[PDB]
Amino acid sequence: DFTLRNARMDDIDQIIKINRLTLPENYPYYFFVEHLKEYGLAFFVAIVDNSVVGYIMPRIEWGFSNIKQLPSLVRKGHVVSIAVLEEYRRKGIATTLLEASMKSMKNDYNAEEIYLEVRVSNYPAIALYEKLNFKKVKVLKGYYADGEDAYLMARPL
Ligand SMILES: CC(C)(COP(=O)(O)OP(=O)(O)OC[C@H]1O[C@@H](n2cnc3c(N)ncnc32)[C@H](O)[C@@H]1OP(=O)(O)O)[C@@H](O)C(=O)NCCC(=O)NCCS
Ligand SMILES: [Ca+2]
Repeated sequence: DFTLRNARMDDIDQIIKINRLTLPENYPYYFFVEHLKEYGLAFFVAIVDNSVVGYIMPRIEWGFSNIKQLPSLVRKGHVVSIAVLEEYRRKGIATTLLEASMKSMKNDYNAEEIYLEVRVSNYPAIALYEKLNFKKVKVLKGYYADGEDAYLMARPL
């Protein structure tokens, strides 16, 4: 079984190794630290036997909505990064990480929408997001360094 709690500074090293094992977008140590410092309340880790086995890293923004059609300014939650170690997948961890972060984005940061980018090839991630009622808003052509497209996926809070 797993539990969830807010990320702390001491977790960063484990988070980074998870990032590097599971994702190609490998952010530097200081990048993790700044997100923890500025958006900590919405930054969670999943824990098994006092080891970190997954995390979600958020960013809180203010700007044009990508749900509304003509220009409207809103507070937005952005999922910068989420990952769960291979051995611990299909247990609801990502789902609960997203729920916790969304609730914080709404209650702590007054966000009224959450969005993210996902590789169009990333079948498991897209499945998860759609189950949580994210909608594909647009395709960000060539969004990744290799040229791969991303879906921008979003939902209101
Ligand atoms: C995507 C990822 C975070 C999901 O983690 P997870 O803890 O296994 O997700 P959950 O257990 O909460 O699954 C939630 C639901 O999403 C869907 N889903 C998750 N993984 C799936 C997969 N491998 N194939 C099909 N559907 C999947 C399922 O509907 C699942 O519900 P179910 O188990 O009852 O069928 C995980 O696979 C991962 O760390 N991938 C690599 C990193 C990554 O791609 N991050 C996302 C970049 S935007
Ligand atoms: Ca992806």
